[PDB]
Amino acid sequence: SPSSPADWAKKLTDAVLRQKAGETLTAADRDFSNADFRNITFSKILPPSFMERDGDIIKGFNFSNSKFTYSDISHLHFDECRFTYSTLSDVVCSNTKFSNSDMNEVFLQYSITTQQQPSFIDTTLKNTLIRHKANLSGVILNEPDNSSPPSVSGGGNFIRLGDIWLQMPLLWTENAVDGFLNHEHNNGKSILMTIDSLPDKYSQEKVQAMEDLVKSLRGGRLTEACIRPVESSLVSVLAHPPYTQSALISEWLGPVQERFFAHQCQTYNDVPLPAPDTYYQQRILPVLLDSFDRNSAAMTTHSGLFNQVILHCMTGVDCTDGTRQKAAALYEQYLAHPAVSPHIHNGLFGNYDGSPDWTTRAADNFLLLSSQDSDTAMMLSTDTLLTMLNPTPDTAWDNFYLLRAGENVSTAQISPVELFRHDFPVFLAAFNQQATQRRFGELIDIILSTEEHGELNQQFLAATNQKHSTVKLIDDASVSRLATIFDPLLPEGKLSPAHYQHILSAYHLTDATPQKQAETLFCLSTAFARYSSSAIFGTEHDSPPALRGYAEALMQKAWELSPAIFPSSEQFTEWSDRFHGLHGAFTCTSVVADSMQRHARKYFPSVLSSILPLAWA
Repeated sequence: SPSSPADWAKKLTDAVLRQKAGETLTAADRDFSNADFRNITFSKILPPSFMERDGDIIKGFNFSNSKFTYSDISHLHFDECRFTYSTLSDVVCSNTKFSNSDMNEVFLQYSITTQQQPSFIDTTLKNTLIRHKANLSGVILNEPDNSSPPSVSGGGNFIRLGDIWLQMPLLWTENAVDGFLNHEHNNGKSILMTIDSLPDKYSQEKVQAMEDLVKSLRGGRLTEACIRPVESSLVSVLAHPPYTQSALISEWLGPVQERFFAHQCQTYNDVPLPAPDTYYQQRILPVLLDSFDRNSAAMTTHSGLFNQVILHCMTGVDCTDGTRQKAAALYEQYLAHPAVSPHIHNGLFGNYDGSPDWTTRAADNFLLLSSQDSDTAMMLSTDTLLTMLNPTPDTAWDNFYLLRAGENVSTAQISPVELFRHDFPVFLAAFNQQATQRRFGELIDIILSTEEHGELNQQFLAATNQKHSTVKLIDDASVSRLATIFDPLLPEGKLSPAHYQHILSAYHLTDATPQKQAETLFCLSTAFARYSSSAIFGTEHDSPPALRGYAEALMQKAWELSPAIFPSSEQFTEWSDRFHGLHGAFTCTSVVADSMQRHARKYFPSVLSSILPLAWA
């Protein structure tokens, strides 16, 4: 006795149902101390107004020392509330909002199943254990005491974020690194982003918390391979002030940033960078500038990467003016480099004086160096350079002035694609990939009825234009869409042969060989796996069913052809499962999609690059 949460749920319901009906609840009426809420799905016992944007709030309630555990307060918004001494461990709080509240001495280690990320506005979290991924842009920090780091049955030591406790791992496994540091693999959710989110004013409680973390890494062993998956994630946050002014963070970052750069010069010097989204534009471009700044040699001997980085800094819509200025500056270097000097001509380049005219994109503002003959060069304008980089169905190529070295050299006898060959590898890749993005483009239309589901027919194509998609297709209106779209494309489980017939022809290869045919639509499966995984159309624990159906359909119809190309009879079964839930329900299909593609780039990798959007490679 007394009774279950089923009691308190009903009690709460009315309290707010009346609170919203106008009644200014007595304090006694809204005192819910020691309230049992475990396994309560508030979504099922409150009106929808309480979990929508506009928002009905839960104001003035006192849940001091209460139990939510396996509870679900996702999308709810608590205001002027006291949780002090309450546990919230294993609570699914997808996008929950706590404001003007007292959440002190609470155990806020919410369920990993949480999607969005809880946020705390003008709320205190004194001596409380939180997961290292809350939105704390409105959190109140007060000088810490001493007390005791909780703890319980978990893992490693604790560090303070002001008066907030955060729990380190027991040991930096590859998985530890991922859940903690890799916000790029987890829709912007890492311990990095978390402590970086505090108001630009708590700037020593932060630098502190980083330094502390950084230590627990310095104290870990972390082979140059543990940190490779996150070189970017890390450098996205700590290669910026206020962290640039530690000594630790600054010193520890050193190698990591160098490794970052080098890796980029290898990967993207002969190859197009996916048109930078708003994060890349704000957190990566600055860093590449810094690295080019500190390595003036690279500006020339990685002309490929450099130019790209500049164009993008100066075209990106979300680029801090600082970036735009530093990028303009660094180009002035380049443009005065003795390797480049000769190619620049007053009355020809940029503003006819010797610099670019950054005021009009029609201006011949770029001079790329050849990767073979340092004395041959291409001059072209911001507009044409953007389209040659991330092309379009009908993007012209023959649209530049060749310089050697010496004035304009006549085209109309030069095959631009044989020019890109060794002189300008970037465009080769762009042109080459544009050809492969067209066939796969056809399939997208064969299955999303040209202009019916025309909204989704485009959402799908847009996702192929870089590694991470901010938009996700998992709801109720969204799950219905695709199950009505793929269901008929696969009568009773497998691959409708009248559709295997479509995709026979529309990849310019009906009859060839089962060994190649298997590899072909295997890749197509690792393509649709990627579609349904995290980082694209699903979150780390919720992948579109139908997209996993179509994906499983494809590798099943790859097993009958040449199963000898696969890894094992264990793997097909191991994978073909996953697409259905016999195997947990987390790390998404980001394992299936990642591993299937990994077993491609080895054993038969030529086919991976002909179907697989460049951005997903």
